[PDB]
Amino acid sequence: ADVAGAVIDGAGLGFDVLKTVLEALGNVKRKIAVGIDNESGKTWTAMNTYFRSGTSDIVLPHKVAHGKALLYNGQKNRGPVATGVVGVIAYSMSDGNTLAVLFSVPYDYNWYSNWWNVRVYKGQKRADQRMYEELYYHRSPFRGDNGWHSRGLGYGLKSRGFMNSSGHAILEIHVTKA
Repeated sequence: ADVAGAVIDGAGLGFDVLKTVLEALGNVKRKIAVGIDNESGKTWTAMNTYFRSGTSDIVLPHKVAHGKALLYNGQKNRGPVATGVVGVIAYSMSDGNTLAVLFSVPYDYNWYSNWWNVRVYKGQKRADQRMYEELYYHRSPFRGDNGWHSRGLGYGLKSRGFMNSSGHAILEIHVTKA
């Protein structure tokens, strides 16, 4: 499938798959399509998504092996309420560690910006408010600046990712052998 909760070939992850993933969400003021290429050489297994704000109806794809990409999405809570969609995704890796990805898509764009983060934690750590705090404040994430950002993760891995500035967000990340 080309759709949300699917695992695909890494080579197949591009803006076009994500664009459609995002439009399938219908018309909502805040939404994000995420995709993550696994080139780490480690096999990833899903733990969870902590939503600080927002929800998703997607089952976080369970098994992403080397060379496969996962597709995900989230939207803001239904109703007039003004909140974005802000979260952290946590996969366990075959090396005994945790890949954690942060995404923040805000409501009030006067005050806030789009942000994303990629970090490797030691051991198996499920995502919680605690981890969101670290990824968003203390770890100096990347602004969705409409630009590509690469940073080393440790553990022989590095991350390459892109995020737009809009409230309909596309986040494309590539984890690769360093």
